[PDB]
Amino acid sequence: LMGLEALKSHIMAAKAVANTMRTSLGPNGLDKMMVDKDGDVTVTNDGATILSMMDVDHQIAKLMVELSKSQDDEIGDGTTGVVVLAGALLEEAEQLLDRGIHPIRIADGYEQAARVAIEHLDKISDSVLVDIKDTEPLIQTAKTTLGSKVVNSCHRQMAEIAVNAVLTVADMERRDVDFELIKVEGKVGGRLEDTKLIKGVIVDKDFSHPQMPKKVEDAKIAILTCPFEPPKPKTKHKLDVTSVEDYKALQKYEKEKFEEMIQQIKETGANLAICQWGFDDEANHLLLQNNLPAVRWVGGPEIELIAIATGGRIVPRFSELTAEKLGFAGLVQEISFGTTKDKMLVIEQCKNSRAVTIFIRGGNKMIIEEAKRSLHDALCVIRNLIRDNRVVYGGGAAEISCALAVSQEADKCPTLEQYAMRAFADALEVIPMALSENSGMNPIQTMTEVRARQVKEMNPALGIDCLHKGTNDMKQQHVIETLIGKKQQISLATQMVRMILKIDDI
Amino acid sequence: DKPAQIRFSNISAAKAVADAIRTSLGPKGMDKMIQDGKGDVTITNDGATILKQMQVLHPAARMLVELSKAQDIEAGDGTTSVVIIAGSLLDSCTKLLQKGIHPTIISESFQKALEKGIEILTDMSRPVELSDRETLLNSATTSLNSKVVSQYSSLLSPMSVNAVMKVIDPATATSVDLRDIKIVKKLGGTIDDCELVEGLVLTQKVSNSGITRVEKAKIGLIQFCLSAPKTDMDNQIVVSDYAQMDRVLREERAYILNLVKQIKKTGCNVLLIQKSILRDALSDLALHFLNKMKIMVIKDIEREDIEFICKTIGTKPVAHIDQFTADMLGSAELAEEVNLNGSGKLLKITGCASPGKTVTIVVRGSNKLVIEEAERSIHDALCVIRCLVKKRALIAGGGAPEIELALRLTEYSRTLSGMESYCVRAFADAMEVIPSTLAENAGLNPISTVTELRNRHAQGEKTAGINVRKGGISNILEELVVQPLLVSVSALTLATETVRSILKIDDVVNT
Amino acid sequence: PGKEAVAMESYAKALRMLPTIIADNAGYDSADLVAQLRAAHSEGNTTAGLDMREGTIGDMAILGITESFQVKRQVLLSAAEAAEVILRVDNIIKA
Amino acid sequence: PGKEAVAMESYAKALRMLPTIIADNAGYDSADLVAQLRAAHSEGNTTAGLDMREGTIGDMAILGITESFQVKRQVLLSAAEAAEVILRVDNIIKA
Amino acid sequence: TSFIGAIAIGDLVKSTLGPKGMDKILLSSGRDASLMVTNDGATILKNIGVDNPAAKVLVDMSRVQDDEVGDGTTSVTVLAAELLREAESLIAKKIHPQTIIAGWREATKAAREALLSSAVDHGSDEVKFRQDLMNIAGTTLSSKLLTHHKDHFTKLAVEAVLRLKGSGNLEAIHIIKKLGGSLADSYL
Amino acid sequence: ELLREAESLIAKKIHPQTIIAGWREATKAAREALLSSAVDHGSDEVKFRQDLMNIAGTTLSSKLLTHHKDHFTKLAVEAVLRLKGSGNLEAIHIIKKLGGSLADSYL
Amino acid sequence: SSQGIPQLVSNISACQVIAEAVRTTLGPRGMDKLIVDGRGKATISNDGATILKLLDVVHPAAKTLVDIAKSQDAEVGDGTTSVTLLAAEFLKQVKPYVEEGLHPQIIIRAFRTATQLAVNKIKEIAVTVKKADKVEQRKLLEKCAMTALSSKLISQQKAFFAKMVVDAVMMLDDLLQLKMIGIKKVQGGALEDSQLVAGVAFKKTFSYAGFEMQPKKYHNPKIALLNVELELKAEKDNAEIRVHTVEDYQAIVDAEWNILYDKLEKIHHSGAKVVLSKLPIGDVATQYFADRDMFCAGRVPEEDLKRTMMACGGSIQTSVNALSADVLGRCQVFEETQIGGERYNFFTGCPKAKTCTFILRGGAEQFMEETERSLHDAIMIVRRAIKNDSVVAGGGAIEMELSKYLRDYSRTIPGKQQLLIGAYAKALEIIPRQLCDNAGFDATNILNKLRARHAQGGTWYGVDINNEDIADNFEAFVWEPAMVRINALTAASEAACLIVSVDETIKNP
Repeated sequence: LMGLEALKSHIMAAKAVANTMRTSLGPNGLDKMMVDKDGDVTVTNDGATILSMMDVDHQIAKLMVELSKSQDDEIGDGTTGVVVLAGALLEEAEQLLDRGIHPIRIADGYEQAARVAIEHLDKISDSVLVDIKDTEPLIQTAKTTLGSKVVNSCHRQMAEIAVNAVLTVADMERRDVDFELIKVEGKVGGRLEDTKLIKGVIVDKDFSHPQMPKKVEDAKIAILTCPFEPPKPKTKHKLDVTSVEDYKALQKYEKEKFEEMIQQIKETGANLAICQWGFDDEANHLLLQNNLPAVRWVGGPEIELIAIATGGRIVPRFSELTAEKLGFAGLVQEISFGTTKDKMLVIEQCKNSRAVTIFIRGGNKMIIEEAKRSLHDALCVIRNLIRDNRVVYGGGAAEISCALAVSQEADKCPTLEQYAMRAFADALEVIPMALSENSGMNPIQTMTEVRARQVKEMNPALGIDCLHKGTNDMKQQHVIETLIGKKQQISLATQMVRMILKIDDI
Repeated sequence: DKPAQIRFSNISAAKAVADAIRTSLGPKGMDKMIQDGKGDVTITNDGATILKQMQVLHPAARMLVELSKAQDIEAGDGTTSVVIIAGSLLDSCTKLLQKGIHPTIISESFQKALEKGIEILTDMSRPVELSDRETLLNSATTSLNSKVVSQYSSLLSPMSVNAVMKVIDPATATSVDLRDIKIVKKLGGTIDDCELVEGLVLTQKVSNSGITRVEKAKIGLIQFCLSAPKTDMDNQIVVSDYAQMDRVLREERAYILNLVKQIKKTGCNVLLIQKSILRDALSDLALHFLNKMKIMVIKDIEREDIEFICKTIGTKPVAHIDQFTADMLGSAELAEEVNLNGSGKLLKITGCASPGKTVTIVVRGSNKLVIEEAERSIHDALCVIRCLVKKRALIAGGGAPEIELALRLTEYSRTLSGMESYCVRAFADAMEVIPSTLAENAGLNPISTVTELRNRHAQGEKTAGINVRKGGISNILEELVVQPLLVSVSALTLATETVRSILKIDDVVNT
Repeated sequence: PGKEAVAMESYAKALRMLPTIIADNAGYDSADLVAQLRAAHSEGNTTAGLDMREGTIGDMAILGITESFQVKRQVLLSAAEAAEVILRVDNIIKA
Repeated sequence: PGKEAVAMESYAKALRMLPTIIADNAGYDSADLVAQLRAAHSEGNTTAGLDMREGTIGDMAILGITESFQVKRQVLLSAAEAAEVILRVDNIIKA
Repeated sequence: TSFIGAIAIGDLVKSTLGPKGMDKILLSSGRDASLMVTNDGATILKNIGVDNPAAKVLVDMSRVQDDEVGDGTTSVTVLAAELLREAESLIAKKIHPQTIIAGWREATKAAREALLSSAVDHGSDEVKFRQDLMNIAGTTLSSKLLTHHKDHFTKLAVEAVLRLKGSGNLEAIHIIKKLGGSLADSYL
Repeated sequence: ELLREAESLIAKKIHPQTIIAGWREATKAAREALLSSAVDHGSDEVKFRQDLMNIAGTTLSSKLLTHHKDHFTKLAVEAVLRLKGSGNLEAIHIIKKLGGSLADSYL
Repeated sequence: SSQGIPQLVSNISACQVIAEAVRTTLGPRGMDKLIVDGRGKATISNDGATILKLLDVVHPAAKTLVDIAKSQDAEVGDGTTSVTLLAAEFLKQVKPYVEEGLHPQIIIRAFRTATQLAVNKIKEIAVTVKKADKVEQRKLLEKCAMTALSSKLISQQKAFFAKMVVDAVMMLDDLLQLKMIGIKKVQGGALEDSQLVAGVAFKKTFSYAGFEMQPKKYHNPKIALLNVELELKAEKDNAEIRVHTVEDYQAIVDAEWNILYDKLEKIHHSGAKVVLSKLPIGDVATQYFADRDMFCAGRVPEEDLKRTMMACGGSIQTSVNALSADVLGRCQVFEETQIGGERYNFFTGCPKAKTCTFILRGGAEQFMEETERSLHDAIMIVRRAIKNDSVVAGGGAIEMELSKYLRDYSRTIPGKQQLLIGAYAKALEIIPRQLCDNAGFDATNILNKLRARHAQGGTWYGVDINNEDIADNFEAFVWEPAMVRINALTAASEAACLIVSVDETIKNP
C-alpha cells in the first residue's frame, strides 16, 4: 500500500490511538488501565504515563509517543489534549483527503490556523504577577490541580509549597528562568499532608544518635568521608587486639580521631559530620559521649548530590581536614520522617539557590505515585505560568475561542487551505466534545451552547462545566491554563499532525 | 440499532441515486447510459430524463423521483439541482448520525436552515419589477440566452410574453396556470409561422358539407346519443334480409333530424366527437346529415380539451340530449379553419367570452423533432416566466446562490445556539456540492473553485458565480446565468422537505 | 434530579442484591423474601431483617441478631470505591 | 409485601418508559428528562410535566397542554388488559 | 411462547408515538408502484401484516377498544409492548406469570385511582371549557404540518363540537371529504 | 453486583462518570443514614454485658464455627473488660497446639 | 523472465517501483518518509540520498539505479532524487515504444544524442553573474539564501539569517560534505538574536558550582581530548586490614582513589589546559579539576570530537596516556553563554575554521527543524554554485527549457528516433510535474500555462512552490548549478540507457 491509501490506513491507526486516549481529557478524565511487561497494574488518567507506558506496534504511533515525550516536561497537562487534538485533526483530514486535497496543503492550512489560533490566544490575558503577593493568585491557579485528582481536602499546603519553591529557586523572574534543577521526592508512609519545603536536601538517616542535636545552627558542615570505624567498600573489615588494655589503647586512638578532629572542625565552624559506613553502636557510644549529631549510609549518588548541594567535595583522608574543603549549610533543622513515628534531620543550604526540592508523603504506592504525577504537573504549570505571566481560561474555553477565530478567518483566503482551517476549527472543537464525552453532559449540546454563548456575549471565558459547579462561565470556576501552555499545546498538535501528515513511510 | 440501520440504508439508497445523477447537472452536463431492460442508448445531457425512466426498487429512489417530478411541475429547470441537494443533505445526515445526533433535531434544524436560506436568497437577489413589456422582454431574453434553446426562443419569447399578459395583469402576483396555457401542434410547416391563437386550437373536422368558417359561432358542447342504438348485433333475426333492422336504420335517419331540430332551436355549430365506447355510433351516413345544415363534426375529442373549452367559453359539461339549452352553448366572435403555410384542418375559435383569458400557441416545423423541441422550449419559457411573475426578483445562477447561501448559513449556524447549530453548519457546508459539481463539469479543480467562490463572496461581491459559457469564476459579467428566484426557492424547500421526511421515516414495512 | 437518579437507584438495587444473594444461598424464596423485607422497611421498620435459622422476616431486635457497625460501614465504602475505580477505566492496554 | 412487588416496580418502569419514548422521538435526552421529571413531581409538585415543545421541565398547570381523562383511563385499562392477555398465555399451538 | 412478536409490533410502532415522532412508509407487495408515508401508528397497525399470532392477537385486542376512544392506539400498543418486554425480563428472573398478573391488576387499580385523584373538573364555567377544548384539540390535532392550519383545525373542531351543549352528537357529526381551495384552511 | 448493574446501565447509554457521581452521592446518603440509624448501646452495664455477649457471639457465628462460639466470645469480652476500653490485640497471648478436639480449647 | 522485451518491461516496472521510494520526496517541501531499520529503529529523512542509503534494494534494475544515485550523492547529494526520477520517467516514456517492439539500441543512441544536445543547450543558455566580491553580490547570495528560507516568512531577521549563513560558509570553507558546519536549535529566546559561533562546542553544561565560576575567556587554551572518565561508584578496592590503630584504615580509602587522583593530576598537567570527555564526569571530579585551576566537559558527543579533528587540529588522548602538550589541540576563543535556557559552553577559534557553526534560538520546535533543512540546502547551493563555471535557472524551469528544445528538435529530425526524442522530452517534464504535485497536486493546471508561456518566448520561467504560480525562477534567486545539472542529466541518461540496454539477468546459485 502506497500513497493516499497508505496515508488513509495511517490516519486510521492514529485515530486508533487517539480515540483510545480521548476519554482521559481534563479534570474529569476517565481512567485507563495499564498492564506492563512486569505484570503490574495501575489506574491513571495522566496522559504522559499512558503514552510512555503504552506501546503500539506501528511506527507512526511510535512517533506519536516520541513527539509527545519530547515536550513532556515542557507541557505537563497537555499530554492528553495535544494527542486528542492531533487525532481530531487527522480525523477531519481523512475527509479532506477523501475530497482529494494533497497532504502538504492541509498541513500548511493547519499551520496557518495554528498562527491564527495563537494570535487569538494572545487576546486573552490575566494573572497579574508580583512574587510576594502572588501567593493567593497562584494557589487559585493550582486549584485546578487540587480539585481534579484524589486530593479531596484540596490541601492549600501543596499549592503553596510548589509556588514558594518555584518563586524562591530563581530570584530573577522575568523570563526563561532556570527551573530545571528542582525536583520532588516522596515515599510511601504517612498522610499526603506530610510535606515540607527544603532550601537544600533531605538526607536519609538511621535511628542511632537518638536524643542528639539533630538541629544545629551549623553554617559549615563536615563532609569528612574517612572511616571513623572500619570501612566497607562492599568488603568487611576485621578487628584483632591483644588484651582489654590494648582495646583501651584503641579507644584512646579513637578519642584522638574524634575529639581532636571535631575540635578542629568546630574551630572551622562545623559540628554535624558524615561517615561513609557505620559499623556498630558501641563505637557510636563514644560519639554520643562526644555529643556528636552525625549521619551516615550516604550512597555514591547520594553523597554526590549532597556535595552539589553544599558545594564542598568529599574528604577521604586526614590531610584534607581544612575549612575550605568541607561543605556549607548555613542552617540545619529536623522534621518528622513520617507523620510522627519517625524523625529526620534535614540540611538546608539557603545561601545558594542551586538546590531546592520538595518532600511529600503518601499512604500507598499508588497514592505516592499519583502524588508524584500531580505535583509534577502542578510544578510544570506554575513554572510555565511564571515564565510567561499571560494566561488563558481553560476547560475547553480557549480551544473553542480559537475555533471561532480560525473558523471565521477561514473565509479570508481563496486557496485550498480554507477547508484546512475549517477542519482545524471543528477539530479544536473536540476538546469540549471529548471533555463532555468523558464527562456526563451531552457533548454537542453543551459544546454548541457555550460556542453560541461566546457569540451572544463576547467574553471568551465560557467553557463546559467539568466539576458540576452549575455555571458555564470559567472565570468563577477558575479552571485556568497558562497562555503559553495553550500555545505550546496547539503548536505541538499542529507539528504532531504535520510530522505524520507528510509521511508515505515504508 | 434497527432504526439507525434502516435510516442509514435509506440514506445510502438516496445518496446512490443522487450521486449517480450528480454528473449530469446544468447546461454543460455529461450523460450516462441507462441501465434498462431493452439495452438502448441515451445522449440526453439533462437529468430529468433519467429519473423519469429509472428502474427504481428502494423507496428512497421512488421518493427522489417524486422530488424531481414535483420540482419539474413546479418550475421546470433545476430538476437535477434538487436531487443533488437532497443527496448532499443525506450525506451530511450520514455524518451526523455517524456522530449519533437524533433525526428529529435534524429535521427541525433543517427547517430552520430552510427558513433562513429562503430569507437570504430573497435578500441578495435583484428586485426586478415585472409590470410592463420591457421588463418582461428583459427577463425573457436573460432566461433564454443562458440555455441552448436561444436560437428559436427569440421569436417565441415576445409571443409568450403576450400570452402571459393575456392571462393576468402582472401587477397581480398570483401565479398563472401552466396547464391553462396549452401548447398545440399543426403538422409540418416553417418556424416563424408558430403564432399565438387567442381562444383555442381545436381538432380537425370532417368536411362532407359543413361550412369552413362561421362568424359569431354558436359552439355547442355535445355528449349524447346519435342513433337508434345498434345495441348488440347487426341483425336480430335470420340474415336473409334486414326486414326488421330496416326499422332501426330508418329510425337512425329519423333521429338524426330529430336531434338536429332539437339543436337548431339552440344553434349548435360544431360537434366534438367523443369516442365510440361512449357514443352509440359514428359514421358518414349520419355525419353528412348533421353537416349539411350546419353541425360540423370534429374528430376524437379528449377530456383535456373538454375541460379547456368548458373553462373558456362557458359551455357546461353534457352527458345527455335534454340539456341542449343555452347552458351548453357558447357564442364566440368567429370560428375558422386556417391552412396557411401548409394545409391543416385544425379548427380555431376566436374572440369568445371567457372568465379566464386562456391562450394557446400553435407550433410548426419542418420536422417532428423540431416541433417538439419548440414545444419544450416554449414550455420551459412559460415555466420560468410564471415562477418569476409569481415571486419576482430573479437571481443569478451558476452556484452563486449556493455559495452565498452556504456562507451566510454557516454564519447563521455560528450565531445560532443549541444542538441545531452544528446541524445547520453541516447543512451549509455540504449544500455547496452544486458549485462543486459545476467546477467538476467545467474542468476546474472543484475544491479550489469552491474555495475561490466562497472567498470572493466574502468581503466582496455576492453575485459572483462559476461561469459556464466563458469559464471559471467571474464577477464582472453580471449575466453569467440567471434563473427566477423561485427556481432556488423551490429547490431548497422541496429538497429540505424530502430530506426531513426521509429523516422522519423509520423501519420500512411491507404491507 | 438529573441522570444520577437512575444510577443511584441501580446502586440501591445492587445493594438489595446482597441479602437477595444471602437468601438464595439459604435456599429460601429469595425474591419473595427480599420483597417482604423491602416492604417492611418502606412501611417503616428500621430493625426488620431476615431470620437466617428459618426463612422469614422478623424484627431483628427481639431475635438479637446483629453485626458490628464498623465492619458494615467499611464494607459499603470499600465496595463502592472499588467498583468506582474499576468502572472509571474503559479499556485495558496490554504489552 | 408479596413477590409481586417486583412486578409492580416493573409495571411502574414500563409506564415510565412511555414519556421516555415521547422524549426519544423528539430527540431530547430521554434519560435526563425522565429522571428530572421523576424528581420534579416525586417531591410533591404533582402538576409538573415534560414540555416537549422545548425539551425542558414544564409546570403543566399554566402551559395548558392537557389530555382528557377518559382517553387516559381507557388507554390505561386497555393496555393493562391486553398485557394480561398476551402475558397469561405461555404456549401456543397451530393447526 | 416468548414474546418476540409482542415486542416487535411495539418497537415498530414506537417511533410514531405522539407528535414530533417518526414516520413510516407502507408499500404493497410484489414490487408494484404503490407506497404511502404515514405518522399515525394506527395506520401502520391497520396496514400491518401480522405474521406473528401473538402480535395478531395483541393488535386485535387493541382494535376492539383503541380506535373507539381515539389516538390511544399509539399509546396502548407501546405501553403493552413495554409491559411484555419487562415481564419477559421478570420471567427470565423466574417470576411466575400469575404473580405478575396479580401485581399488575393491583398496580393498575392504584394508577387509575391516582389518575382520578389528579384529574381536575372543568364543568360549570364556559371560559374554562373554551380553553380546555382548544388545548385538547391542539393536542389531538397534533398531526398537520402547517401550524396556522393546526390552529385552523383546533378552532373549527372546537366550535363544531361545543355548539352541542347536550348529549353526544358524534353519531351526527361528519367531515366531508370534498376537495376545496387552499390546503391550510378549514370550514364548517 | 455494582459492576453488573454498571454494565447494565452502560448498555442503557448512561455514561460511566455519571454513574460514579451518582454512586458517590448514594454512598454519602447511605453512610449518613446508616450512622444516624445505628444504635449506640451506650452507658449501661448489665444490658451492655448482654449486648457484648450476643454481638460477639453473632459476629463469630459468621465463621464456620457453630458450637463453641459463645465460650470464645465470653472470654474475649472478659479480656476487653480487663482492658476497660484500652483496646489491645496483644493483651491476649495466642499459642497454638495441634491435636485434640475443638472442645479441648482453653483460655 | 524471458529474453528481450518481457524482461526489459520487468526492468521498467522495477525502476518504477524504486522511483516510488523517491517519487514524492523531490521538492524541499515534499513528503518525508519514515524508514524502519531491522533493529526496530525508526528514522525520518525527506532527502532521497539518505532514504536510498538506509533502504536495502534487491532487484538488479533498482540496484543499478540506486548505484547511480549513490554516485550522484557522492557528486552532489541532492541530485539523487532528480537522477532517479529522470531514469524512471525515461523508462516509463519508452515503455509504450519498447513494448511495441523497437530494438532498445535505437533508444540508446537516441538518448545519447538527445542528452549531448541537451548539454550543448545547457552550456549555451547558462548565464553567470558571479562577481561575488562586491557587497551587492554578497547580499545577492543573501537574497538567494532568503528565497531558500522563504518558509519562515520572517521580517528583516530573515535577511539576517541569510547574511549569517552566507558569511559562515564564505569564511574559508571549501567544497566538502558540510557536516562540520551544522546548526543547533534552542528553546525560548528571541529569534531575532542568536550566536554566530566561531567554531563548535558543547551543547549544554551541568548545574555544578564550577560552571557558575568557570573561567570565561581563555586566551589560547590547549585542549585535552579524553573519553575515559572519573565518576562515583565506578571502581573500588576489596582490601581487608586488621586493626592496628585508627590511622590505618585511611590506607584503604586512599587505595580507593589515589590512582584516580594521580591520573587526573598528570593528565591535567600533561600540557593541555582545558579537557573534554565523552562520558559523564563527577562534580567532585570537577572540583578537583578546579583545584587544578581547570575545567572539564563531560558527555560530549562524538561529532564534537570529529569537528575537533577537522577544525581544532587536536588528537585523541582517550586515557591518562600522552602526558605531553605536543599532541594537543589549540583554541583562540572560549567562554560560556547560557543561550536563553541553553547552558552552552563555548570553545571556538581553531587552526582550521572549517566549522563556524550556528545555534538557533526561536522558542519553538516545528519551525527550526524545516529551518535546519532550509539552511542546509541554501548553504549547500551557494558553495556548489561558486565552484561551477555557470549557473542555470532551477526549480522546474530548465527542465522545461530542455523539454521545449528537444521537442522542437525531435519534430524536425527524420527517422524513428524522433518519436523517441519526443518521449525523452516528455519524460524530462517529470521534475516540474513532481514539484507541482508534491506541493499542491495542481500539476496539470500550472504546468499547462507554464509550458505555454515558455513556448511563447525565450524565458527561464518555471514553477514557484511559494505561491503555486509561475515565477521568474531566475531573478527570484532559486537556482541549480549548470555543471551540477549536466552531471545529473548525464548520469540519469547513462543509468537509463544502461538499464534499458540489458535484456537478460543471469543467475548461478
